Amino acid sequence: PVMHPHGVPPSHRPWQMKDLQAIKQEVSQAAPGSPQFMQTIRLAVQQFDPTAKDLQDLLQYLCSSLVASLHHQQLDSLISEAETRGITGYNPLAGPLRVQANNPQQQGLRREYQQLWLTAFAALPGS
Repeated sequence: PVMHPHGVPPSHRPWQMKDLQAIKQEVSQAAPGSPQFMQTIRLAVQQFDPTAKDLQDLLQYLCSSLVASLHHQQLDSLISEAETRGITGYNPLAGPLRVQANNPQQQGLRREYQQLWLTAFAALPGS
């Protein structure tokens, strides 16, 4: 998660088990990508403002190995398409995209990465 308190520099902190547990229990048996699943995960992304790495960890914790593999493939395609368009806050001469999306200071890029990560669930059967 990225902590961005008012008027102080942002910083990354690791996921805490109690936070992950609450997300998993709220999702319960809702199919990945379903309206109930997305309603919960959208709120989790807002509350914890996760980096790209944090989102990989959340996907791995919440979903089966199969769903995670499908999501990985879909998001990789969406990222390639987004790079062709240009992405808010992404400088192609700086770090790898996913490194930049782990930089707490690059909030605009992280938020756009979050949107792509959420959108990748739409490719799954279920919804």
